[PDB]
Amino acid sequence: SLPDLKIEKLDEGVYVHTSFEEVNGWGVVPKHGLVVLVNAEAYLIDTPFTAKDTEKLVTWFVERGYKIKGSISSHFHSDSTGGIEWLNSRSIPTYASELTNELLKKDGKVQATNSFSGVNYWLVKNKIEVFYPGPGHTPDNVVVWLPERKILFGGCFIKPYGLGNLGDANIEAWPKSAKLLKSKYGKAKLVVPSHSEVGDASLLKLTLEQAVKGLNESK
Ligand SMILES: Nc1nc(C(=O)O)c(CCc2ccccc2)s1
Ligand SMILES: [Zn+2]
Ligand SMILES: [Zn+2]
Repeated sequence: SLPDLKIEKLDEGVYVHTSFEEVNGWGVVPKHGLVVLVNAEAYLIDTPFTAKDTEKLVTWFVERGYKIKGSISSHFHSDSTGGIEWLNSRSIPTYASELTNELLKKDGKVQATNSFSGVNYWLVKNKIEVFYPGPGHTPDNVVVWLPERKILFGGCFIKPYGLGNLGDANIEAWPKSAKLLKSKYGKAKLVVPSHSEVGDASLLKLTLEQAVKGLNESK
């Protein structure tokens, strides 16, 4: 029924994986994550929704010679974490913030095997950075920065045309978090949202506008 998992080169050593779900009320929702190649190793930036799509994604790269060295989930929702259970089962290291794992635990979900905390975290020193801007889409949302190509993966926090599911959002904090993200990452060449097309740094401004507007609307 749905379109198939898509894998497409974004930049040198950077691929976008897109998986799909049909959500009641929203229609067909694409979900973007990244695969980042460092030498002969691959790192997943968010998992697809399902174990099946995660297995497809991993084997696409294995079959091309890359070893999967780990995955990082940008927040606790299943469009970022759905694949952790399968990855653990393959002894592929999974990473999430401490806050994300606590939210998984509390949601009754399997957690990543490695956790980190703090505002900045190197998944791979000088190549794959994780940054916590503050709460917005969810309390735990982090973003991932790739310094060489200046690519920002913004996950479900980057929401340039509407905020999406607010079930777990903190709309009071989201404009401060987004303003912080915009100042820190305005030099990004590419910004990759979870659910909308890749754009440039202006997606950070659009997200701040959507956050402010959403705060104002709620009064
Ligand atoms: N897996 C899903 N995540 C979200 C989310 O908000 O992150 C969904 C809501 C659909 C939507 C996505 C983007 C903009 C507007 C609406 S569905
Ligand atoms: Zn989410
Ligand atoms: Zn989402």
